[PDB]
Amino acid sequence: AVPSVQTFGKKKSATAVAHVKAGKGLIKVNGSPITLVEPEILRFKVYEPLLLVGLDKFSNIDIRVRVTGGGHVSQVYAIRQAIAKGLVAYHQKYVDEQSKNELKKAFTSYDRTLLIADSRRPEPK
Amino acid sequence: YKLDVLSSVHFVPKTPTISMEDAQPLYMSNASSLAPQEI
Amino acid sequence: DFEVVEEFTPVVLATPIPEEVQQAQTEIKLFNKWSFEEVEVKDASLVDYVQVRQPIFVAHTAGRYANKRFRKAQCPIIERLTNSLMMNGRNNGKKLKAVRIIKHTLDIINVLTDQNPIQVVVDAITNTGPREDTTRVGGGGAARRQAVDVSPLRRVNQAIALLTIGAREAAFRNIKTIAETLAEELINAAKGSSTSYAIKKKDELERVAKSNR
Amino acid sequence: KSDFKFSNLLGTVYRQGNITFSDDGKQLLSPVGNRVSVFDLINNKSFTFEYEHRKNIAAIDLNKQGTLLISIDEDGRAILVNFKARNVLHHFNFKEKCSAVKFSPDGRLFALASGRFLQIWKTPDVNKDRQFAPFVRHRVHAGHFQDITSLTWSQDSRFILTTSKDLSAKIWSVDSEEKNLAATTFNGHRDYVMGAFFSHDQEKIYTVSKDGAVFVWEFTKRKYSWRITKKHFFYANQAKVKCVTFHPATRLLAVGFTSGEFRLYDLPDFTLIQQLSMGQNPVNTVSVNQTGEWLAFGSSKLGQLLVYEWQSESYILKQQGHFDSTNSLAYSPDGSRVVTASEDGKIKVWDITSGFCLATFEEHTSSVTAVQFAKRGQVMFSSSLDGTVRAWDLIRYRNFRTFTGTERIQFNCLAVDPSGEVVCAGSLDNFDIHVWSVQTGQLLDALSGHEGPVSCLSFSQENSVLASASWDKTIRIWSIFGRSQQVEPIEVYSDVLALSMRPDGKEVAVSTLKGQISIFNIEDAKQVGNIDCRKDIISGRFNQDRFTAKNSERSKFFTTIHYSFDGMAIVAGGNNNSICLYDVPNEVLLKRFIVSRNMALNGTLEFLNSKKMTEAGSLDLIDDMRPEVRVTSVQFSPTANAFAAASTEGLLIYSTNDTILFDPFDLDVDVTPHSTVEALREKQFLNALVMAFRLNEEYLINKVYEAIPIKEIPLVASNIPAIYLPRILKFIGDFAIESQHIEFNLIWIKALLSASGGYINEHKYLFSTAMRSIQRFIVRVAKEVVNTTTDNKYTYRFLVSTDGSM
Amino acid sequence: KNSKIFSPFRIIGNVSNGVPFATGTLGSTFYIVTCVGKTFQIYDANTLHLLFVSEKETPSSIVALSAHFHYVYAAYENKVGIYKRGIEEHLLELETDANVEHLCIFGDYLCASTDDNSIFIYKKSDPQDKYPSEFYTKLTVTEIQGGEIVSLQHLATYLNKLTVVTKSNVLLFNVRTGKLVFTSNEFPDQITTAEPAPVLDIIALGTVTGEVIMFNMRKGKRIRTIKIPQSRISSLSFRTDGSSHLSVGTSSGDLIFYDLDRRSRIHVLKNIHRESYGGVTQATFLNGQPIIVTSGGDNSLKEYVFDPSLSQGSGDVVVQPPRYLRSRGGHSQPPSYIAFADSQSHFMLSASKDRSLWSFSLRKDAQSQEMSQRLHKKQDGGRVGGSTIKSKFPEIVALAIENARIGEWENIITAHKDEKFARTWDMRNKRVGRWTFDTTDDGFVKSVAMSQCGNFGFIGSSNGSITIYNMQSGILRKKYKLHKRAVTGISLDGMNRKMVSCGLDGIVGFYDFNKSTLLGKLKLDAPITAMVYHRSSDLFALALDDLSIVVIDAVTQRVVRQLWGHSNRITAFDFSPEGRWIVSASLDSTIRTWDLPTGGCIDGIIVDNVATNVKFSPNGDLLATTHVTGNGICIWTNRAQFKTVSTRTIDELNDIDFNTYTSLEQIDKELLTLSIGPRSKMNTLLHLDVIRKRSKPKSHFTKQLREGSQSKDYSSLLATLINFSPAAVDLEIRSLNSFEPFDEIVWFIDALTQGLKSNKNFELYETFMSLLFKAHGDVIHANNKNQDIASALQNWEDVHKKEDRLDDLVKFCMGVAAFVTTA
RNA sequence: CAGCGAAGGAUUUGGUGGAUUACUAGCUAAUAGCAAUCUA
Repeated sequence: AVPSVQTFGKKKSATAVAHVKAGKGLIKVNGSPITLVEPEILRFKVYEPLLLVGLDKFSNIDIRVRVTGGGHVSQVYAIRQAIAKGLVAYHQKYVDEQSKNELKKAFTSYDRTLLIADSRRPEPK
Repeated sequence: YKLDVLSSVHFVPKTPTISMEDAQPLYMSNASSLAPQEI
Repeated sequence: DFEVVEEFTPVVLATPIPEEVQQAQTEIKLFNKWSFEEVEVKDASLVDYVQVRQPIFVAHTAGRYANKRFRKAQCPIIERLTNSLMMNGRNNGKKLKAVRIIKHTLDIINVLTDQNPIQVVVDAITNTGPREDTTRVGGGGAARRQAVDVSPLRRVNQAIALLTIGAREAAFRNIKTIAETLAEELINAAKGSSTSYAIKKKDELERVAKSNR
Repeated sequence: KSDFKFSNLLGTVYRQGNITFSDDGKQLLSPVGNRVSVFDLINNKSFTFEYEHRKNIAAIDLNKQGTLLISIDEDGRAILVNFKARNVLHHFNFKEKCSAVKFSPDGRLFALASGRFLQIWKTPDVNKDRQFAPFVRHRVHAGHFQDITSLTWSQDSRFILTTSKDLSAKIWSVDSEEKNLAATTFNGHRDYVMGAFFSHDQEKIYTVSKDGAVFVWEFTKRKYSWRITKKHFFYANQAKVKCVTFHPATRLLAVGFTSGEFRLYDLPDFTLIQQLSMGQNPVNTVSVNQTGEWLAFGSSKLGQLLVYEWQSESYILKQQGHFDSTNSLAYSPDGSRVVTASEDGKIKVWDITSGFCLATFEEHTSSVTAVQFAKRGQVMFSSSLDGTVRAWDLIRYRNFRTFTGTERIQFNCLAVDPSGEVVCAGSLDNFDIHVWSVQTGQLLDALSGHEGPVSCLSFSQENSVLASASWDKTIRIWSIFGRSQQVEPIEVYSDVLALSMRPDGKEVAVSTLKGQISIFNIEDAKQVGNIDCRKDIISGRFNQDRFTAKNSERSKFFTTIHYSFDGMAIVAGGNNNSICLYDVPNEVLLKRFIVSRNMALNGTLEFLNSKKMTEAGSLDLIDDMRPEVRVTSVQFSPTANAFAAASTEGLLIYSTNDTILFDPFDLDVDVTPHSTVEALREKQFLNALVMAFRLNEEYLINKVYEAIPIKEIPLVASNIPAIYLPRILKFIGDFAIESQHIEFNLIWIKALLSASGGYINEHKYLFSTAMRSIQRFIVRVAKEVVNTTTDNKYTYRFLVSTDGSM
Repeated sequence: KNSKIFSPFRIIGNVSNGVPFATGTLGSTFYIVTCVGKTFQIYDANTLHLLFVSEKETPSSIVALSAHFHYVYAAYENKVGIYKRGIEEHLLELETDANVEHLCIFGDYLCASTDDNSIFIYKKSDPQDKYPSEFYTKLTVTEIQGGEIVSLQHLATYLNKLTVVTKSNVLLFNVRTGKLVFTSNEFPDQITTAEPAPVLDIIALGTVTGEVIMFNMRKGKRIRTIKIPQSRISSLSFRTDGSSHLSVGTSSGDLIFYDLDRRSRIHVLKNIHRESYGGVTQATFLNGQPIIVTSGGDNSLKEYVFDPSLSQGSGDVVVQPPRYLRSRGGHSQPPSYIAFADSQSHFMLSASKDRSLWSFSLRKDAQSQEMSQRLHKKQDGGRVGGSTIKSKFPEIVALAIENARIGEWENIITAHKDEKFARTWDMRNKRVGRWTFDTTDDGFVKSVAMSQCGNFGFIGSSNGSITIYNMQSGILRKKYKLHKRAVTGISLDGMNRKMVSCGLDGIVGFYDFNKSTLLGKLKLDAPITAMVYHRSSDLFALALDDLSIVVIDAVTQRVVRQLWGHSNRITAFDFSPEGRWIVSASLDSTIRTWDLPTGGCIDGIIVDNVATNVKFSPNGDLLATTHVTGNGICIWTNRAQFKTVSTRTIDELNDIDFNTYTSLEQIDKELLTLSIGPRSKMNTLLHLDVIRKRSKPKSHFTKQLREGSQSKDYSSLLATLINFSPAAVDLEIRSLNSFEPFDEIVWFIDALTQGLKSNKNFELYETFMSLLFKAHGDVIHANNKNQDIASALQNWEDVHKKEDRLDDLVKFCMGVAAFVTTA
């Protein structure tokens, strides 16, 4: 029916689900607004997917993010990964694929840990 | 040949004086291609 | 003259974002207060060994800078400073506390001497990094040493270590917190005023290197 | 710069049709694929025609003026081509499957044999312009009952003698006013008559059956009409005749059989001259030069041909190719000779100046997967599914080392340290990278870390770190040497194929399975950028698949990429019919080539014809499998802008000819080729040189370069500015490799890299393809000339200074 | 005028013009010979493919054609051309200056008629040959006998008679004795059509008022009359499959099917052909066939089939209406704008003044089909605007193709006349695209372009703004605002780095993408009306209004060339795909070619109609021009691809003329020089013994040698010696007949001495010396210190000593090259 | 709910016709006859 997309995002044990759909521009983490996200010093670590590329790309979508597990910094990395690749997948499916790889170029030039988590560790020396 | 042609994805094609030996190695007009150790 | 119009409806989204944040979307500043550009490593020989060309928001990038050899000389200098600042037996792991206390530190660095505190801490590093030392060579097990020179990675690392442990030792049993103690240590190191712990230890080490040269 | 015309097709020296010499015994026309190759024998060269047919071609002929040829494929889509300009002239659709076409000795009428009808047409002209309908039909004759098999003329253009799978063989007069001169019909053979020939004077008519019979018709008496005078015979037992030709003036018959044998006779005496074989598969086509010195034999199934001089038994060229087994490619580090590794397990070695092989290596049992060169030109390694990575010296042209595993696992990719001290191979079923020392053949180690099969390997050409890529969606960087053995992983989105790292050894291009190609700087783990290469590769819908070409996902990815040699442009090829090339700074496609436009290959068309679909099953899955189109491995040449791609029809080789282009460089209103020629005739040589470089017209470069005299080549080679050195260095290379003024070229090179050696020294990667062509030129003509002139010097000195008389 | 670069080839995309066609049968086939202006065309009628064309044009326009079995009789200004398979087989010049009007063919007597009621009839020399070749006589109808002529034909079963149909009377002839036989009655109004009937000896003839008289010429009466209100009748026919059906065609675009057995209208057809282009010019039943071939003047040919009846019992009373069957058309007005679709030069696009868009195919001329104006529905809830009636689109001005993402999203863009937006299309599935790209500043669209990565579209409005769009969503990306009047040309690079804007103000703005700043501005001193970017070579050629073609390279922003020499507005350019030439056509009825290296004008064709648009093919073989008049599109073949052409500035050394350059033999005698040709001659000569030993299966020269010996120069000997085969060289040089004197050996060593004295072919002279040394150097070592051969070897080494500078040079160069490529 | 929006809008599906390869006319006993017939 309504155009939606669901993406994930994982730090150590925290897991973030992101439902991105066409909307009016509201970004919610467990119903809380995006501004009211603890521990208040990594609010910009949460902000940087919606801040690197400008809010005009967020004007037509609305995002709801569930988070489980992990501590504080793991939850904020999971949130920002889910937000980022949800925006990328929405632009891959429903709008400009040129805007998709523009966004992918921006996020990968900043840090690709905002798009792909670094899973397979450790090393037996 | 028959077992690995059916176990694959890409297609596999399959007295007088001489059979003329068209697939020859060693040829830049070479006669003593041996090493001096080998001599 | 000339214009470029990219946006055609202003930013009015349903979760109303703070205005300083949607002003920071035009250009990235550290902590939404300090622009990383017009900040230069005044010295040579530490340029491309103190990362300042890649701006960040907070000093908590979670990259991997210890698996290869020299790639800890590419994570930015502010969180290099805060990772050395977290190191003591009482307070390991607490890098969020470390981030917020260097936030208060470089904030009062700005409100005392206002150019920008990232420039203050960059030329503090360039002035504190020692340029020679010695090595305790054997020599028959005598009192024997020989002056050598210092590679710039060791210079930057030893400067950061000297600044952080000097702030800790000057804030051990005083009224001042580690925040303002690191602030005054960085200001004295930026002037090179021969007063702070790191510049004193640097000139001492170069003095004994010149003596035993 | 990026306008790669289709230059040559290496491999597959003949597949299907009829060989044909030119008028002058210089060029041999071979029906290679859907195209025609031309092998120039004396000027030891070759090319392939750029035009293509929609199926495999089946008839070649050019007129005796050597001006235009026609070529006819399996359904009669005849295509004629200006031979001296290599462009197409007109397409035509003869309505049924042709068998043989022949221009006249006059060359004004060509007749062909479509099915049972023969038809004479008159030719168009090279001099008269390109008309809409140029073919004017002379006549069409229908005297036969089954398909015509062969066709000949008289020595003049008056009678035409045809022969068929109908047991008879007949004759015809080309005008309507010589009907009494020849209208009869020669019955009498047991099987398919496929030879019918006039003698040198037109009175004897030799006819040749399929089962080895030769009749000699002659217009003699018991008015009197064409009595058979003799039934000579062949008596090859299970070898019925496959192909016949007959040189009239030297009176030479040449017959190839089913048994893979040929014999040539002196026919009017019927004396067997030569009887000998080329293999166990039939000689499909004989043809003979007009001067009778040379013959040409093509055998289709092994794909071989052979031009044989029968007076003095000296073989001019004997060659054999492959088909749809061209599994990998390499260049020699001087871009002069190519190595083709083929899936039946053999290592052909071609060269680019000619078109011929010079050495196979028939060693491996099962397939050869990948090859590459190492250690300063003359070692190349080959890696198989036998369980063998074996070395090859390319001077003694022999094996010298064979590394195996410990358990016979099939290998899939290999790399080798540029300092040729370690050789690394990766498999499908062991998850490891095997490292072997090469100076001692023992297994050095096996290093692990993946959990899927390693798809591709590489070594960095400068700092010797290794980059592997595997189906764990993972690329992994090993630093092996120097006391450490340090690994570093890098995740990627989908699983990986086709790693290829830059000649600086600073970054790595990987070709992931989702249709994307990423680039990773290897000093960091940081991705520089990636090209979405999916929506710009046309993947042909097959004959048997029940999905569209759009939703198909057989080949929507790449399987071999390679850099250019400045590190600026990735060429890429996959299991689809597109080979693309991109430029990595702007991250954009800049050209896409299609590799084949014939439906004989499977996956060419993305939109199949609807009329072939039936109530059940398409009309091409009804047998009376079809080979897919793939490009298995693609490489840029070291010493050209040219690049090669090993597809199912052999090596395609595309190239730049900067001759036909206007590709200037910051000119303005005053600078003009007339202005450079006046600047040369008023002799300001430096100004005329840069005034020609700005035009970038290579014939002005040729003219100014030759007209500069010797006594100031140091002066102009000093004063030439910095931004023209890549152009002048690569020009001197690619002109000097086939030029003649050797001392002039060497004076120019000595002047250039004496006056400006240091600038090259600090811009090595700017001139990497520039002064590799120069070194190819040095060590592959000039060092040889010096070798023979020193041999003459020493043999003179010995034959004078020593004595002896007994 | 005649040309020297481009030869004209064919006017494609053209079907009919309005001349009444003819039809012919062959066995059980049917071919339609239609006229297109000057040449004609032969379609078949089953699949309606093209089959033939005239191989060369006519002097005037064709006014009337007919067709017997194999032969086509064309008729223009004074002649009648008997043609076979589209090739002219016999002219027939008429014995007058009067222009021919109509003709008919029957039996032996051909019969043509001029425009003054004079009828030349011709006769076959042999009652067995194929066509009437010989003049028989000249009848002449006078104004007493009837009006001025309008048709003539021989209706059937008449012994060498004929029927001339005037404007007022019908009048027969006996063409053997040249006699009139039966003038008919008087007819009270002008008649304009007369076609015979398949029943015995009657002819149906229709007037300018809408009545059809059915004259019975044997009876001399009329049998019936079909009355029709105020219809200018144009073309009758009859249906001959048994069921009798008359079919009239009215020049108001009507086709009326009358039954005749019960005098009833079976079915009318309204607006089948367009009214204003002539209506139904010619419509006929194929005989023994229940189909209809109509042709209008509006460049359209149609087939209408009659279905079998649905009443299996009643049958002929219930007649199903005519279906529509195959048809071939072009657009009926001269084409405005012209593009080439693919790189293979297979499809091309036209958009015409009658507001239709076509995809012509210049490969096979039954593949040409109209693109369709059926809007994709708005899937967000909106309703389609415009009007309720589906009119065609407004007139197309500009358009742009990029076949890079073809069919995956929208492909081509267009730019319509004086409407505020610019809709887009698709070329793969051939219909109108989803979106309409809009200018957002009320200015009409004047320039459109798109990136060669197929994503970004580019609208350039009349108010100077350049809005860029994405073409897989239809949304806007950014709005470049620099100009202050109508932007006339947009382009972007191959690799999307820099883009170029081109206004009417004279400002040419060099912008770059990915950083939306500009980086260059140029001001030319004229208004600018066109820009063609050569995406390969980064030049782009601009029109001006002081008639210059200013070529600017986009990198260093220089004005790199300025082509002067036109007299009126330059309507079009195209780069040659190599980028060497600019072909430009202009309103002084000229089309010139500029060789932009030399800046010169190679040739100028004086074309009779002003060519509006000029386009080169992706590959350099076809030049398609479209003119002021003519419904077609004329494609031109450049002979420059098959032969090299000059470069010489015309107005109504040969190497730099023909752009080539041969290499001289040697620069001077001081320099070495290898042999011209293969560099494998050296290896084959040095190894041909082991070459043949591995390739084995398991005198004139001596005459010339003593000639050159006694003349004491061996240059003719060396010219003989160099250039023949290695086998013959070794077989000759192996036997040199030297037992006591060795004069032949001294002559040969002195010959090689004189050869490498010149410093030429010295690799060959070295290997000839080495061949002799391997051949019979044993006798030289044996009777060494023989005075003659020792003198020959002494001065041979004394000339050989000069060739040590070569190894000094190459062992310098190799060592220093290895040093600068490694260290 | 809204707006878009010229005497309707938006979908499902059959049949026919044109393409999906590069356009030299049909038949036969074929240097010609036929196309109304190859028969005497």
